Amino acid sequence: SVSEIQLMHNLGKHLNSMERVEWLRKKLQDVHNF
Amino acid sequence: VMTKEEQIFLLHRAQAQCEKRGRPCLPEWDHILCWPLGAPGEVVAVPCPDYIYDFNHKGHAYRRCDRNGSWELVPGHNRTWANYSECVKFLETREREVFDRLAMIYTVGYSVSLASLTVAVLILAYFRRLHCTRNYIHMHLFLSFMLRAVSIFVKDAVLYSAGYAGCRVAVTFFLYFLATNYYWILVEGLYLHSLIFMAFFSEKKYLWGFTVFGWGLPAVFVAVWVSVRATLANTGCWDLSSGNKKWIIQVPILASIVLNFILFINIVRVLATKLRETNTRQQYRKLLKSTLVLMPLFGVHYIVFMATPYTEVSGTLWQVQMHYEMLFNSFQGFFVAIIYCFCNGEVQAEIKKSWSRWTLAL
Repeated sequence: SVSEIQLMHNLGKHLNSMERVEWLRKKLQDVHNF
Repeated sequence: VMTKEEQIFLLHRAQAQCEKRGRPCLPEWDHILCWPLGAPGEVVAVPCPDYIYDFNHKGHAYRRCDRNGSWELVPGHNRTWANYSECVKFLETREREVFDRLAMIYTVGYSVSLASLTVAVLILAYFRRLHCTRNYIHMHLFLSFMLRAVSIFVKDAVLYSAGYAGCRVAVTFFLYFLATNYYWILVEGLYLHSLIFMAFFSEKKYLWGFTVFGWGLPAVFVAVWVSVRATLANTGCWDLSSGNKKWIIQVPILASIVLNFILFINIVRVLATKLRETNTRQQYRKLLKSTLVLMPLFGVHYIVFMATPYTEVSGTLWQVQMHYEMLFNSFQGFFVAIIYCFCNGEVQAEIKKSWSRWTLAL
């Protein structure tokens, strides 16, 4: 497969996961502070 | 796997069911999840919710209420005591480190290639002697490498710094500039094959035809991909892959590599034949030297990992492939400029004459 495009797709998944994980992290603090 | 948008959507749907909905302890749980009940003065024992993405669903929240149906509150004045701390014992530094490592390698390699190619383009353009159909295609190939590199830098700046127009424009240009560079490598290979295997040439026609094929055809593939993306998914940036539609652009680029590879082997064949006709160790040395110089031009190194589908990031094959490609792809322009412009005999002779005349006049 084309490497540059493949790397681009991997970066999108990686960054999207970070947003989800950081979204989970702040939700964890909010419920802990509930 | 599901994206951030799905999680936002599913949470809204999750809370929707909350609305469509000792002592039972009443809802004493949270405002995010949707098991609104404390059970009859007992451990809730509700498994870790499966509507969240991973969440190790096999686990349990183990929320509890006691006394006779009342929560156990105010430990240190905290309220709504919960026990899912062990449920969130789940799931990145390794992936980011290698991603950054690959970023620095190709950014450095692309930067040197741009500097080398820019000097190469200026050299070819200024000297009138070097003006030839062969050199025009070389200038086109050298340029295509530049637009490829600068767009990658532009894409990196936009991405590193949500479906805005600028994000799409950067992505589509990067793919188009990547495709044209690949096809211009094919154009150079096809042009060489035509010269050797054809006894007649028409510069006025073939030169324009090669230019149109190198530039126009990649635009068509990008245009159809853009049209498909806009009218099928049109979600956020095009940085993410929505399925097999990426093959609209990937497949033609790969189809070029094999064709160029076949031409490369064929060109080596005539080199092995002609040297055999003129006579040995020397002949092998020239053939090997000729093969090495032509390798960067024809993009032979691309064939090593051409047919590899999407492999998981946490894998040896993925790591070696990214390091291998991001090193040779970045430095391919630098090698091509060195061999075919800086090391070119005509360029060296032309530079020597101009410098000698300028020094004598001065």
